[PDB]
Amino acid sequence: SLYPPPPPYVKFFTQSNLEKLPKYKEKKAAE
Amino acid sequence: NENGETDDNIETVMTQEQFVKRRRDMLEHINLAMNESSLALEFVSLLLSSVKESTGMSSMSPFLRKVVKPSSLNSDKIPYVAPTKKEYIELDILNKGWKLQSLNES
Amino acid sequence: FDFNGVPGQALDAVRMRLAQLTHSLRRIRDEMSKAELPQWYTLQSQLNVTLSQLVSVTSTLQHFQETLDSTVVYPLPKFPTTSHESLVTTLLRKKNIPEVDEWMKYVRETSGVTTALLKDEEIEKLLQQDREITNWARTTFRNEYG
Amino acid sequence: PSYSPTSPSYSPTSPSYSPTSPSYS
Amino acid sequence: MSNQALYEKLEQTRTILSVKLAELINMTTIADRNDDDEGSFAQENSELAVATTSVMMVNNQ
Amino acid sequence: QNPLPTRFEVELEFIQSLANIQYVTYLLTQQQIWKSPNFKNYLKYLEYWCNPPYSQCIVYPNCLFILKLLNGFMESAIVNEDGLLEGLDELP
Amino acid sequence: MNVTPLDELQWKSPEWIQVFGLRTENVLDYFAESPFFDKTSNNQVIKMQRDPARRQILFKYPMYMQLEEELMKLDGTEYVLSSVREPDFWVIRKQRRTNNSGVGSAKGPEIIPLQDYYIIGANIYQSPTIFKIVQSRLMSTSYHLNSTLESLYDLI
Repeated sequence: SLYPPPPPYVKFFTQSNLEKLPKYKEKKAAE
Repeated sequence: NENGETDDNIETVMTQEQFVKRRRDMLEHINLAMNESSLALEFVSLLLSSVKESTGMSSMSPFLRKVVKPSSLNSDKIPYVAPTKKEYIELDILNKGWKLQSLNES
Repeated sequence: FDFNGVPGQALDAVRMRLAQLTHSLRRIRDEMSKAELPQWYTLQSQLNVTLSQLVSVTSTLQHFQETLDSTVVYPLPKFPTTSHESLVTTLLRKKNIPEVDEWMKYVRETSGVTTALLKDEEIEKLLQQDREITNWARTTFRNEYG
Repeated sequence: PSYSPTSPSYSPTSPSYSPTSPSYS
Repeated sequence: MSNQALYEKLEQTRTILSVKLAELINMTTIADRNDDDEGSFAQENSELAVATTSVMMVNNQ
Repeated sequence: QNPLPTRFEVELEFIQSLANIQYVTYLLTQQQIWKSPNFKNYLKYLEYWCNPPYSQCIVYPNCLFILKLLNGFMESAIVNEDGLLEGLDELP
Repeated sequence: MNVTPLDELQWKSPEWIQVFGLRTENVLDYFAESPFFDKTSNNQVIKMQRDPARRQILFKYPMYMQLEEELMKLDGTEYVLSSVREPDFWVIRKQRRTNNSGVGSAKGPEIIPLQDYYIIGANIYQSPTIFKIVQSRLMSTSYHLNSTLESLYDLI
C-alpha cells in the first residue's frame, strides 16, 4: 500500500477532546 | 419441443470459468443462509428451562460446552403497542409497498 | 422459586420452525458442496422448494406470537462462564440486519415516497387500496375464463 | 427426532452486528 | 393409459390457472394491505417476514 | 535531504492528496477509520485550509471541493457496525 | 446523522479513571448508556441539587441496598399489601460483570412482577435486546442470503 495512512494527529480527535476545546481556546487567549 | 425444454431442465453446460465461478457463487451465497439458519438453531438453546429444551440446545457443540440455561425477559406489552401503533409502524408498512414494488419490477 | 419463569411461551414453536428451516437449508448446504455433481433439477427443487416453504411456516410462526415476543424482549444474564470467551454472547444475543438493510433502502427509495407526511401518506394508502380493488377486476375476468 | 444431532456452525468472525459511536467521553 | 397421461396434463393446466391469480392476489398482500376493517384476514406484520412474503411470492408464483 | 515535515507541512501535503479520487476512494472503503469518529472529525478540522491565509497555499484546488463534498456526505452518512460506510456498499 | 439506536457501545476508560467496581458501576453506567432519563438520576440530582418477589429472589448486598430503600421511597404507588414504582433503574450481578433493569413493580401476597427495561453490563458495555426483534435479525439475513442462492440458480 503506497497509499499513506492519515496523519498520526488523528488519534487526538476524540469527541471528549472536542468538548474540551472551547474552554481550552479561551484559556489559551489568556512549534 | 419437449426434448428441448428437457435439455434446458438438464442443468447442462460446457463453460470454463463461466460455469465454474457461477457454481461457487451458489456454494457461498447458499452457505451464508445455511449458516444464518444456524443462529436460528441457537435461539433453540436459548430456551433452556425444560429437558426438551436441553435437547434443542445440544444443537450447538459450543452449547455442549456452555452449560447454562442463560437469558430472561419481562413485559413490555406496551412496546408491542408501540411497534404496532407508532407512526413509524404505519410508515414501515410503506417499506412493504416499496420492496413489493421492486419485486413486481423483477 | 429462586430466579423466575421469564418467557418463551411459543418459543418452542419458534424453535421447531427455526429448526426445519435450518434442517432443510443445512442439507442443501451439504449437497451444495459436492458441486462435483448437482442433485437432479427435480431433486434440488424438491429440497429447495420445500426448503423455501419451511421458511414460510417459520416466517409466519414469528408473527403468530408476534405481539408476545417483541414484548418479551429478553436480554441475557447467566453463568459467568458465558462471560469468558465473551463475543459468543454478543454474537448469540444480537439482532441486526446484514449488508441486507442496504437493498432494503434501495427498495424503500425505489418506492415513490419519503418525508412529505401523514395527510399525503394516508391518501397513498387509499390509492393502494384502490389498486387492490382494481385487482378484484381479476375476479370478474376469472369468471370469464369460466 | 427431527433429524438426529444438531448442526454446529457457531461464529464470531461473521460480517458484524455491533456498530460504534459513544467512544468519546 | 392415454387417459392417465392426459390426467396429468389437466392437473398441470389447473396448476397454471391457479398462480397468475396468486401473483395478482398476493400482489395486493405483497404491496401490503393493512385494514381498518377487523374482518379482513390477510396479514403483513413483522419486518423481514412480511416483505419476505414478497421474496417467496417471486420465486414461488 | 530535508528534516522531517512540520505539522503544517504534513497537513498541507495530506489535504492535497485528497485531490486524487482513487485515494479518497481507498479511504472511503476502509474499515477501521470509520469505526471511530476520529477521522471524520479530522476531515472537518481540515476545512481550515478553505480560508485565507491557508487556502493561498493550496496548489491542488480540487482537494478543497472534494473535502467539502466528503465532509457533507459524512454528516448524513450511515456507518455500518464494522466500519463499512453504508451508502457505498453496492460499489466496489 | 447516524444513530447507534438498539444498544451498541459503552462509555469507557473515562469513569475507568473514576473507577468501576460494583455499586459505583451503576452510576458509571448512567453517564455511559445515555439512558438515565428520569427517576434514578432525579433522585440523584435532588440530593445533588443543594421486599418484592424479584427483590426477594435478588437480595441486595452493600450500599446499593441502602439506595434501594431510597428508591422505593421515591416511587411507590401504595395499595393495602402492595407497592408499585414509576421509573427506577437497578441491577443483578456476578464477579466480572452484572445486569441491570429500570422497571415497574406490581405486588401481591403470592405474586409480584416488575415491568421495565433490562440491561446487562460487562466491561463498559450495555446490552438491551428483544426476542422477535431478535429473530427478524439473522432470519431476514438467512432469507436474503437464500435468495442470493436462488439468484445463483441462474444455471442452465
